[PDB]
Amino acid sequence: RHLPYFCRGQVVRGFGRGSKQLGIPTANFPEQVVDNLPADISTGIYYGWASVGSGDVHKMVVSIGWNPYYKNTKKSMETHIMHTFKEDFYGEILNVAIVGYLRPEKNFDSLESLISAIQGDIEEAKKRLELPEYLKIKEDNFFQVSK
Ligand SMILES: Cc1cc2nc3c(=O)[nH]c(=O)nc-3n(C[C@H](O)[C@H](O)[C@H](O)COP(=O)(O)O)c2cc1C
Ligand SMILES: Nc1ncnc2c1ncn2[C@@H]1O[C@H](COP(=O)(O)OP(=O)(O)O)[C@@H](O)[C@H]1O
Ligand SMILES: [Mg+2]
Repeated sequence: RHLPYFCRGQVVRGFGRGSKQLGIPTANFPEQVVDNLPADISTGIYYGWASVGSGDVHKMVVSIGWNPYYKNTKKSMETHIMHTFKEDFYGEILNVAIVGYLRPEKNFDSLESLISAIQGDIEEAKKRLELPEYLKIKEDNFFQVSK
C-alpha cells in the first residue's frame, strides 16, 4: 500500500558481528530514516533498487525487523545490494526504492537454514525485479537526481 517507498540515508555501522561474516553485507540507515517508514510497511523481507552516492542503480533486498533495544517498539532496516563493491561506503548516502514484499520474517533453527533462506530471497528478488512493472523503477528520477 505504501510501495514503492523511496528513501535516502547515511550508511551507518551496526552492532554485534556484521553480516559481512556471511558474505552478505547489510547496510544500515540512522534511526531517523527507519522512524519515518509508514506503519503499514510491516516487518519482513522486501526487494527493490538501490544506489550509493552518485553510482549506478542495482538490485537489492531489504530486511525490516523489530529492534530489541530502543524504548517503544522501534523497527530496524538493513539493505543488501546485489553488486560487488570494491570498498565499504560508510557515511555515503544510500538511495533506495522498496518495490515489493517477499515474505514475513521467519524463525530459523540454524545458521545453515538462515544463510540458505537469505540466498533464496536474493535469487527470488533478482527474478521479480525483471518484471516490467518493477524494472522501470530503476529509471525513476529519484535515482537520476543522485547522478
Ligand atoms: C534478505 C534477508 C532476509 C533475512 N531474513 C531473516 C529472517 O527471516 N529471520 C531472521 O531472524 N533474520 C533474518 N535476516 C537477518 C540477518 O541475518 C541479520 O539481521 C544479520 O544480523 C545482519 O545484521 P549484521 O549486519 O549485524 O550482521 C535476514 C537478512 C537478510 C539480508
Ligand atoms: N553489496 C553490499 N550491500 C550492502 N553493503 C555493502 C555491500 N558491499 C559492501 N558493503 C559495505 O558493508 C557494510 C555492511 O557490512 P556489515 O557486515 O553488515 O556491517 P554493519 O551492518 O555493522 O554496517 C555497509 O555499510 C557497506 O559499507
Ligand atoms: Mg549489516
